[PDB]
Amino acid sequence: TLLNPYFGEFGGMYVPQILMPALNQLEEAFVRAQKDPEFQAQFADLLKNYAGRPTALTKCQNITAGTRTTLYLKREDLLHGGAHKTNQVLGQALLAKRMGKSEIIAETGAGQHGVASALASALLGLKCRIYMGAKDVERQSPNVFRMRLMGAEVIPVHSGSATLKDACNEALRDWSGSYETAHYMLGTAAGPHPYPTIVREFQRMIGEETKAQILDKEGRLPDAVIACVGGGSNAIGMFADFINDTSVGLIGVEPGGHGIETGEHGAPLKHGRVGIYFGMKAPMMQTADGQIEESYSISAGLDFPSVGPQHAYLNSIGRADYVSITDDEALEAFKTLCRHEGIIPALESSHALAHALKMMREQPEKEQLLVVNLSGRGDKDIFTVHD
Amino acid sequence: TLLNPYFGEFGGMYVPQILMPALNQLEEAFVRAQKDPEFQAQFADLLKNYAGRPTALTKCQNITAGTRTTLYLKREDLLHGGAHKTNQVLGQALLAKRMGKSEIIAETGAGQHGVASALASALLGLKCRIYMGAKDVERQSPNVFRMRLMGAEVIPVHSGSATLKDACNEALRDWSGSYETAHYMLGTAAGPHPYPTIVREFQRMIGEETKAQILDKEGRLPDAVIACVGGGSNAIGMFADFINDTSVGLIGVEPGGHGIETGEHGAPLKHGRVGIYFGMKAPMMQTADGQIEESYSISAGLDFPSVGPQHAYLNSIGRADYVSITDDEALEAFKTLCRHEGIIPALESSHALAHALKMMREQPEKEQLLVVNLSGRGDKDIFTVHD
Amino acid sequence: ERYENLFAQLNDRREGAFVPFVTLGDPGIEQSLKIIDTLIDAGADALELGVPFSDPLADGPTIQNANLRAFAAGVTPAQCFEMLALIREKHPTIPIGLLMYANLVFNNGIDAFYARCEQVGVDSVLVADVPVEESAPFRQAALRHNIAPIFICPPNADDDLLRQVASYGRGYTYLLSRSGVTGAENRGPLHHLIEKLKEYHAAPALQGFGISSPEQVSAAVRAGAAGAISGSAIVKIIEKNLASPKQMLAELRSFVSAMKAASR
Amino acid sequence: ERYENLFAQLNDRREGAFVPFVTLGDPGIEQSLKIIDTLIDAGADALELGVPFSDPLADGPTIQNANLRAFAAGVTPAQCFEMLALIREKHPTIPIGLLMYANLVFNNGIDAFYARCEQVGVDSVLVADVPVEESAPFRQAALRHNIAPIFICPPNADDDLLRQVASYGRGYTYLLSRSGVTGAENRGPLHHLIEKLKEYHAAPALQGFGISSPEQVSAAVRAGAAGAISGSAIVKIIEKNLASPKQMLAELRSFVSAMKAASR
Ligand SMILES: Nc1ccccc1SCCCCP(=O)(O)O
Ligand SMILES: Nc1ccccc1SCCCCP(=O)(O)O
Ligand SMILES: *Cc1c(COP(=O)(O)O)cnc(C)c1O
Ligand SMILES: *Cc1c(COP(=O)(O)O)cnc(C)c1O
Ligand code: NA
Ligand code: NA
Repeated sequence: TLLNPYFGEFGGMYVPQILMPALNQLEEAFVRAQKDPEFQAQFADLLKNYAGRPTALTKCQNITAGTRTTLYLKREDLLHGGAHKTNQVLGQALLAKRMGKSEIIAETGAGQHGVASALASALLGLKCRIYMGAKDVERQSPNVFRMRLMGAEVIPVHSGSATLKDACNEALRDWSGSYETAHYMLGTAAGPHPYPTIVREFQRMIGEETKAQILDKEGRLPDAVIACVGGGSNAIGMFADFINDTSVGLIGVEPGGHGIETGEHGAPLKHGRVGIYFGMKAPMMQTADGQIEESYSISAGLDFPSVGPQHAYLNSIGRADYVSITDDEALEAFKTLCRHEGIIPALESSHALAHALKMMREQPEKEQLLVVNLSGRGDKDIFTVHD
Repeated sequence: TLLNPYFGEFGGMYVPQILMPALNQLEEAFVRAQKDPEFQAQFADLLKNYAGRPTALTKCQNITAGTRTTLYLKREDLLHGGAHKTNQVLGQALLAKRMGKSEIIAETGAGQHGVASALASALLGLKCRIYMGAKDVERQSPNVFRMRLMGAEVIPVHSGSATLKDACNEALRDWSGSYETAHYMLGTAAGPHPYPTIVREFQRMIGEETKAQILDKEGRLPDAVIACVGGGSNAIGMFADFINDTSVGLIGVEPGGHGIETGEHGAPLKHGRVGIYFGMKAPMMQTADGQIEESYSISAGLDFPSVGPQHAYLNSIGRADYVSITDDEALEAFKTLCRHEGIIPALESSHALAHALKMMREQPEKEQLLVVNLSGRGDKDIFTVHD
Repeated sequence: ERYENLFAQLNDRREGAFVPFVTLGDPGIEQSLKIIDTLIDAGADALELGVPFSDPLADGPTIQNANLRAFAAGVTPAQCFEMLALIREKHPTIPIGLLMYANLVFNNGIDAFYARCEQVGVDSVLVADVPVEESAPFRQAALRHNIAPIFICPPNADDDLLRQVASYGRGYTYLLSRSGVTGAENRGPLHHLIEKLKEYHAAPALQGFGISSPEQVSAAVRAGAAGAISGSAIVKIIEKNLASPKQMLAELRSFVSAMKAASR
Repeated sequence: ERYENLFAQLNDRREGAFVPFVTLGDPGIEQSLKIIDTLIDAGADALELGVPFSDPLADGPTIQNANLRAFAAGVTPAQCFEMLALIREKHPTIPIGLLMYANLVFNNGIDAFYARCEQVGVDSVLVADVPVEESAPFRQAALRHNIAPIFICPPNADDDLLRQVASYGRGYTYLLSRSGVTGAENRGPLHHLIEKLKEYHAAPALQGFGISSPEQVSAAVRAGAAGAISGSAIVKIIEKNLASPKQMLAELRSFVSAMKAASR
């Protein structure tokens, strides 16, 4: 390979021999694209004039009144599609086109990656094939219909536990016999190399914009940037430009579900075991036997039963810190931002806010400059929180 | 008054004597604010760092392939809250605060003005009272809950036809006995002066940004700007900066419902009769007796049974042109933008797109530079269009 | 000059005027006609009649339902003027004022609406949603057809409004007891406004809004007002006895007797 | 050196090897053991056994359900090795290969997993989701415990992959007939790859994927392959006769007899 497939112990290319040429191909296309000023301007144009880049950095004043915390929110909820996922698929879709590919294969749980993959393809003239576990299809009528209305073919996977897990399986299964004409648009900063590196690189805007934004508004870098961690794409996009800035804390937040103690969570990086799955070596929701388990969370979007290898690596060397937030805690941060700031946050992002809210409340007298990545809009969750 | 309450024959201040001081007060607060660089920077800051200003201007290439039409879309769907309505309420809320007021009264049909009024108040520490006709409350569970979660009090109006009409009635009724501490945040560019002028002025960004944007991307002003017309705020915001540009066509689109012929429409400016209602002299959905009628449309947001006086005036002098689009036509433009552009438009805005689509299709060989105001997001309508 | 005579006559009797309000056609045309005759027979000095509108934005719940009941009965503006002609044919001297909303008078021409009033025998017209600032055409049309344009003098009025109301108004000045809408639910120091209005040769002032008790009209008269207008208190009796028309009349009678006596 | 001997023996008979595949514990442990004995009795030269995994990403619908049925029966990896020991205790010379997924072998240590294989008498192990690029630790662990690391040679392989597979692999080279996943649903010119592999002293090649007819295995042998692996065609018979275990065996017998005969 042209690049390192590992982040210390984590990462790799654990796919059947048959998909290896499809991974080496993708990698070269990325190294080339990355050095291509013509690709760079095409991607910057789409991000800007089509997606809404650059997104806002909002100072939340009402929320932090009566404390020494100054909180800002990277407004990825204002991006087209309502989530940071859009940045990614645009760049991956152009990569598919650069590769002469004219077909897209996608994986989706909550529906968000599917909707973003579907919109990118509609815009770029790619034919879109999307895979969703039957349990999620029934569970996500709105997103399924949104996907279909965008010209995408939605295929339910009744195999296994019929969720993200098995969807990711049918995707690779399909990709093994179609990589020659189709590109598999993986939805997070995980999976086999070159995906964890590609997704980061295509989500880097977030952190890069935040740095310039905070330097403008405050003349200082933040004390810490916080982001939820489902598979790791929005988090890594926030972290990236700040990794070499050792004075800036990187905090990833994993779902705690009903409580870590209950075993009803989606916190593999911190409370799971390292295993090998989905073409990767990474922490995992595993049984004692090594059978893959499901991740639980009030927010469907944080259901990836694993986590990106770069996070596992940053955690191990002490560069980044990972914590967890329960459902009730995320529900509280959700409710709070609605009432004091007038912003409806995704329950996914609510886990991130909830932690910053804790950092504040537990130590109201600590001077602190915080930036939470509001990776998405919460209109989606109005019904869930309602019931 | 300090300003002219009329646009030719249209406009006025048709409110009971009791509300006149509340209207003169508001007007002075506006003339002052307008000249206030400190108010101007406060409003520009909120629009930018909180709302998402400036919004994108997207060239729709796939949609116009095979014709001589170059179409752009003013992306008001990317604004916080998902509609242009947000610009307005922010400036009106600061005006309330400038007036020492700490309470907001609001009117809502589809729910969009209510959600925007509720978010503005949450951000600016104003207490929000919202009025919604019972038929709309039952019809709009998602927006009602969104409003309540934002700390707003929602009050159903069982009087009359229990819709926008009667809601607007309870608002003024309340305002007569509370104008001293409360500000009535009217949701469109209609009603008694100074509202049609205020709303325009606070929606002007749209057109101003579009002009600069088109001059950048194309080095030319458009041949025509198109926008749907419910009460007239998004349309007038688009038109404003282009009124003195006589080479630019201004096209307002009114809902045609099931067909003008059926009498099942919401097209008062073109197929209604001038009357006096809601503190205004303007075209109206009226019975032969002068009783106020309801406007019909597939899109709930275009249900205002009247229209702004400036539009009626621009129409009369020939400066602007108004047309109508039926439900099936709007449904078609909705479907088309989803599939060829990957953008889910509000059914409100779909009426605007549908007309530009006609302008293209009917005369594919006509060279044309068009700009459609995509006043809002369509996630809201995924269910409606589905059924 | 129906108001001219009533007030001159009431003054010779050192009396105050009691003017009840009702919606034409509430609960039905025939019962409404019957109500109005009972109102007159029990002692009302003048009448304030509302024609059913779809958007009474200056009215509280009591009258909102009066409009709803009238509508439910199929009452139209045409049917109202028909009703007004019969009332005038029956009662020659009692002043008749109409409570109107702008659209209903602008609908088929402003001029044409006032000619109809003159034809029917109406004496005054108050357009609830037209301030002095916007009354030019209504005032002009009224005067031209010997109809008195009624202007509302709010409790917060400044010298300029007062001087305006005095100059334009005719018949009687509608003194607003309160802010808000029409409602017996809430009550409402009009001394200065009444002296000022008298100072500017304004039409005799009639206090309206919240007036629902005998003590309230005597208080109105003591302050210097020529009378009091009461609506929701009357309409509430109609609302109360929908299932007993006969009971409605007898109860309407007792109330307006108590009310008229309090102005003597 | 179980594979060494089988191939040497098969060559002296100018014969091809027929190797069926099944999932351990499908449809039940006891019936699965019975199936495997029938497979051997009817003529299978070697065995390819899969231990139930929750995410078989290189398997088509037929085997996906074999895993689902095995899971539904409560079969675990521990239960599998138990099954393997009995099979070896019963059949001393037949080569036994395991179809494994990475996590199941990395779970409790890679080294420890291969020691278990040696203990149980397993001969080879193919980890479906580990390419040569990532096989270092698996290869090393296998060799150390006298287990042959099986490598997949895809139809699109370049000289470098071929030279790699030949050097690292042992027992037999898994020649991929097709692209895609395991499925009898679709069929699949391996002449050059087989000559090249023979050129590089690779382990005898066994063709797998899509092989479901007698004619397919004779064709495999004619091209220069030492044999053929067939799975979905076998598993489809188990799937077919779930309600008739006895019928399952008799049908499994006829199929593998037809298949073995075609390699002679
Ligand atoms: N209806 C109305 C509305 C605006 C201005 C005058 C009137 S007429 C008299 C109304 C009296 C009703 P109430 O006694 O409850 O206050
Ligand atoms: N199961 C499996 C998966 C990947 C690599 C080898 C095997 S073992 C033999 C499978 C044969 C199944 P089929 O004959 O349907 O193609
Ligand atoms: C898609 C989704 C996620 C999960 O994110 P990763 O960034 O890959 O961890 C988080 N937030 C939102 C809003 C999402 O839609
Ligand atoms: C609120 C609403 C409208 C109706 O608009 P006016 O601009 O006042 O005519 C139109 N479009 C959208 C998206 C809306 O939400
Ligand atoms: Na996870
Ligand atoms: Na309208």
